[PDB]
Amino acid sequence: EGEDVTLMVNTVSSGTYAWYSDANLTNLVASTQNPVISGLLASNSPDTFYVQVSSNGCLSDTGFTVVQVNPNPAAVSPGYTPL
Amino acid sequence: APMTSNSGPICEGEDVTLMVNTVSSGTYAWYSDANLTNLVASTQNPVISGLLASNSPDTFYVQVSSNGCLSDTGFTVVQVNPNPAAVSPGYTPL
Repeated sequence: EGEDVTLMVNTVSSGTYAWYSDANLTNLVASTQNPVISGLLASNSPDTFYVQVSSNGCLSDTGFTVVQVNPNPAAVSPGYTPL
Repeated sequence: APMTSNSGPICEGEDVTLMVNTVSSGTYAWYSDANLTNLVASTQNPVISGLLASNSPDTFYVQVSSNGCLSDTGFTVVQVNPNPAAVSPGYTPL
């Protein structure tokens, strides 16, 4: 958490690319071969994204990556012996 | 209708990325109205600076101007976050 994730489509030199947060086509989160998603939480650590290469007058299948978001370790409260 | 999107919530003082799904057809246009008025952005991924939480649901309208063709009017809503009040700290006289 606090780091961004590179998300990727194999280079398909056919058309435009699309990414969606659903398995369906909803709120395009990324529209390119190598977009980066910021703001993901470990509260949803298996974050699945769906992949569609929009070729010229053609739409490809719906591939899916899963982003693994790592929980941030708890804050530390250090101390010392009075001296 | 070109799928529309934007960045998540933006604090006053921060800028917002605004987005049109990549439509490799022509030029892009954004307007502050639902109508065609004062083009604020003319590309797939423009950034708007200067938005206020005084108008926190700021709706923008989306038109992909293809070659000799104009697409529908998509709409994103930018969520602008109010800035917390200033703090006036103090201390015990010592």
